[PDB]
Amino acid sequence: SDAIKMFVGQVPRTWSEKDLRELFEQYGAVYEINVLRDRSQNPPQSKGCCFVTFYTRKAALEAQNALHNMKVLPGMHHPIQMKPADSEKNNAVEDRKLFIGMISKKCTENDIRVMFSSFGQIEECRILRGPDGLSRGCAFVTFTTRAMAQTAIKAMHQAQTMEGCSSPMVVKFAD
RNA sequence: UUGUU
Repeated sequence: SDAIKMFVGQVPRTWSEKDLRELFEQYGAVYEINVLRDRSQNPPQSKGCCFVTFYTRKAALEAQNALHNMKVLPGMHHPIQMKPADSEKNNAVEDRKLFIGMISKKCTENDIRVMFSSFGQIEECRILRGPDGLSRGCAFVTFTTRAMAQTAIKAMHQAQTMEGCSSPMVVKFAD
């Protein structure tokens, strides 16, 4: 597939980029390797992990299947751990999710879904509830794209006041 | 009691 950067743990601290390139190129064409380093004192030192960027997702997956939880590198007591790098995380849910405040305590997950469905696809919707299942009068709504979240905000923030609520509905990005 | 993942 398209290019992807993988995070790899349980790499010997003594290994350099050259050693890693050789390992990974068995599975696919590597774009570039970056050993994570600690420069807190002299000399800089490997943190025992690296980033490897493959040209294709297919290559990354094949390396993962071959290595992750499978191959134990020299001196290690645990096998390679391999997963997409944090830098590759894209639609963080955190930046797609709305806090909805000042909703009626009678409001159901379905009610909220229905109120906010016109603005996009809702991947998740949860009413916050206390111990006795009583609504805390708020919800989280996750859209699939933050863009749909921003649109719901503009349209729905303080647009109405619901039953029993002291102020209009609150619609904003969640903490 | 405006209650946040």
